[PDB]
Amino acid sequence: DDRVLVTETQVIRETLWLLSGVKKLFIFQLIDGKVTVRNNIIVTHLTHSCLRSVLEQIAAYGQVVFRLQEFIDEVMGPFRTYQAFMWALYKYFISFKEELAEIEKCIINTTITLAIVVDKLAPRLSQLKVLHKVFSTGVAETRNVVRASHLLNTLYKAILEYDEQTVSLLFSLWVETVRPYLQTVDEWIVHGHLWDGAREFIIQRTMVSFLKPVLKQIIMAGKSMQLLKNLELDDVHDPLLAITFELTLRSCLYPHIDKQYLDCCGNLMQTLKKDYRLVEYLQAMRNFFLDTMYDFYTSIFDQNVSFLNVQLQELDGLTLSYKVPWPVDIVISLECQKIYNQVFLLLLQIKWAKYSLDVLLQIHRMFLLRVKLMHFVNSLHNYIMTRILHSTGLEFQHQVEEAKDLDQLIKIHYRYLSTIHDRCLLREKVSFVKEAIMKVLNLALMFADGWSIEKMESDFKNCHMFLVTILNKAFPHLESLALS
Amino acid sequence: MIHELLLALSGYPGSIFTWNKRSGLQVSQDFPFLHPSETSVLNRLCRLGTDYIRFTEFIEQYTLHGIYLRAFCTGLDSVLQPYRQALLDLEQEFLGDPHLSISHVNYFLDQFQLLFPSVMVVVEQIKSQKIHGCQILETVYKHSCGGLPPVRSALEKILAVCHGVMYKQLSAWMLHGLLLDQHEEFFIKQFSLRVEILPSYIPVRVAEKILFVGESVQMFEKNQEDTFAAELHRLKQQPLFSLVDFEQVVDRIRSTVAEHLWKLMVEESDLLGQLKIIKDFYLLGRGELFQAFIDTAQHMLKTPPTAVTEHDVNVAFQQSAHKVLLDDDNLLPLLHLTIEYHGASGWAALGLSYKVQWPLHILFTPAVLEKYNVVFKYLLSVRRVQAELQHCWALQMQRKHQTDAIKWRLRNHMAFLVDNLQYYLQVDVLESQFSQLLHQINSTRDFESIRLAHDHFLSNLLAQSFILLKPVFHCLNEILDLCHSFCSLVSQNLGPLDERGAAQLSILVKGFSRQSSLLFKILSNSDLAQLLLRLDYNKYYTQ
Repeated sequence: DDRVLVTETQVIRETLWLLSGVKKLFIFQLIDGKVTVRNNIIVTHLTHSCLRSVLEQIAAYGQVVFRLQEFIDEVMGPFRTYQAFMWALYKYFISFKEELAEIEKCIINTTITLAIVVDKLAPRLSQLKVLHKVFSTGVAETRNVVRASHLLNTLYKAILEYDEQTVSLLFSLWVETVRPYLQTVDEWIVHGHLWDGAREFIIQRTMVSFLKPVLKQIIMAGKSMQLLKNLELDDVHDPLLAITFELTLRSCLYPHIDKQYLDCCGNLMQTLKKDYRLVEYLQAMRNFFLDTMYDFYTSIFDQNVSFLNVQLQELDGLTLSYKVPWPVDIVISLECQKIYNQVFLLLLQIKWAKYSLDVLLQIHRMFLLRVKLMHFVNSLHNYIMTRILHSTGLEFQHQVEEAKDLDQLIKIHYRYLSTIHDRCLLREKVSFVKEAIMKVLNLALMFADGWSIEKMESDFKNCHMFLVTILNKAFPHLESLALS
Repeated sequence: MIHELLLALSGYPGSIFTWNKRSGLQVSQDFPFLHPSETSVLNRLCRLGTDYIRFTEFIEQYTLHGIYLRAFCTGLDSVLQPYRQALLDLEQEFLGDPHLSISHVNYFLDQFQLLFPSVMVVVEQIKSQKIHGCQILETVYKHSCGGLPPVRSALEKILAVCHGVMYKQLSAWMLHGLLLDQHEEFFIKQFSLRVEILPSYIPVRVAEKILFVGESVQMFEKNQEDTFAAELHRLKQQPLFSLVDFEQVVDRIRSTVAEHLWKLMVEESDLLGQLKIIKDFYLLGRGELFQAFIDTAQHMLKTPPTAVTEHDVNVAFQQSAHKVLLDDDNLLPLLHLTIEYHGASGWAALGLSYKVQWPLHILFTPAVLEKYNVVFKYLLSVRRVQAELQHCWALQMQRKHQTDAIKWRLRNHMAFLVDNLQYYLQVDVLESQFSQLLHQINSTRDFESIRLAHDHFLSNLLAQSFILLKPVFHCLNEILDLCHSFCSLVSQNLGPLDERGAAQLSILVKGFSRQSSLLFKILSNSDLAQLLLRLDYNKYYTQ
């Protein structure tokens, strides 16, 4: 078997070339993207086999640097994230190849052999092994939004495992890879629009936990900014590094993204006070129903759909609606009108019975049935209007005046109807409790027209006792009327 | 052949030095160029190479998981560094002089034949017993007390870098309230403590100190932050773990947070006011309120309890607080009486719970707030029987207009003296123990004392009031329900005890007087204060 019998120093220059990132070498001739040592290489010493052993280890390192060079090649020859990743990866080799070319200088111009260049390259062959595992998760994968999210999330996970020179590498490799997101996030905030390419961002107008703990403050600031125009963040994170790594350290980035948010949401609410006002639009809504409406209903006591309109502009129907502009349309939604209409219908029936039994002025036996009834309806009316329709109303106004958000203003509002529809018993338990109050209201209609008498108290004393013996189950706020 | 060997000792086996997966590095067979004797010294030398290969293979494999295993291998390369370096030099000398022989290799590597075979078993114990977590910081320490100086100077380095992990986590927790861990390595896992993983040389005393200084931050949600970071970092530079110094940095941190916590626990959050609320209602401090509540909510509790009585009393208690001309919408809805129903007289299940606020949530746990309830159950009973008993007296004098009816007061007064003065030693164990609890507060600036002074104050009440002492508590209990029968007997009628009442009257005196003297033998530590009052006129002395 013939062999080439290469000299000694030649091998080192080969390895320096291979680790540099070139191809077509007399040694380490790759075949299928996998570098492999030749078979006829031999030195005067090392019995032709140890050489195949020592080269095999360096060959394993060539694979790590050849595959990466193939990756950078397939990017040069608008993803805007891999470009930010390769530029970080490529930036490492330049600071690394200088350490290689420098060694070759001391070869042409001190003795140097194999066992010396390897030990001299220990803090490099260590840092290189990490990349073979970090990049292995960025090559094993089809959509552009899953290939970039899964990559950027692998870094933030791989650093927390390493929490020193290896951490300085991954960190400097991280910042240059999150630069695209940190740009569009800032750009979306101040410029009020999301400028994405190939739907790279996760919000396609499956999530990286990097920015999750503050994500809610982003979207609620982005969309809020877009509704304002119709009426350098990365250069901040880096200076923070100048003045406990990436977990508490990252917890100091958000003050840059949170105070910026606080101005935006505080700006929309500020301009919403006048100029598409809301506080005067909201109060008048709950004012034109729930005086003015006194004369309106009295005309209905003594029909036509146009007759009421001229009256308003001056058994269970009368659907009322309102006109809402666009800046407030999102607050007072369409399904919000019905709830406001719901409580308006029921409220009038109480005003009806209360006014029907009050407008007028065994013969006198009817009066003992008047006070026994006029008081009861008067008691219920004092419960709905005063201790419900004015308690939550007094609290609601004290809450809206501290609105600091587009979203929470909907919640504080939606937490006003869905509770006022519960205290006023209209949602559930209707055929169990509410019907009792409904059927006794028919006594306010029958007794009003007639102006049989003994057969009313037998019914009245029954249904009223039926009312208390049913409501006795008391959920807790019902006791404010249970006294009578 | 020399450069051939110096690679075999590096981790690269060849034709001359074959490699076997079980035995290790060894020479193949005889060779003409080598002397037939030198094959032995090589085989003795290869005992050094087999270690380094099995070392670096384990180091790369990283195998089990955990930071304390990652750091061990990270440090294991540091002690191995002089071996690599001292091998590079052998190339230098041999390159110069062409006459050296293998015997010179044996002289240079003498110490390494002594360092590896001992540190090897340290690795073998790990891979053979699944030593996971902080238990490594003891397994390596139990072998650090060896006799060989180099071995002692080697493992101490590994322990010096392995402590860097704990020192990283320890400082991250004692000042940021969170523990950076995802594999349950730290000895902390409402948090708790771990003992089956806690180090050996670390005492439990400081372990308790750590568990408190951290939870006091996580619950709590300047210059006292950075300076301690420099202290913790300083210990990481120490090449020898000195427990005598580990405590001087922990205790100062402990005293500072405790001093800071005491400031809030008393000054900003008024504990004295809250304790004043507890003494009044739990311990019947405001007895004038409970006599009216008992006066009203009486008939609705002698009947067995049902699902409705729970609300039938909360309104009565509310009717009571206004009936004593006390008006305060604060702390009035915070008191909610409970009825232990469905898991029997109604009084036996009565109780009072307290929805504590946020700051005192740490001082008043459901445990300590439960022992308070037991005192309220018992102290109310004595109050119930006393108020009931005196009403009978309020009727005897009211019954002034039988030679046997006079036996009533001759028993009533006896039942009175034993019971009325029994409510004494109560106003003199409450107003004495409480007066110490309030004094231990305004004395020590530390907060740790309060958690112990208050805890000891509570244990005394259970001990002083004979609640825990079973024999006396099971004899006086018979005296309690005894008066219920007697007082009822006088109230269930308005005439002389003739219709089998006298026949029932003489029943209890045969038991009461027996129960009376039975207690007397029990008393004959703390009973001296009680027995002195009953024995002032020496009536029991003649008994």
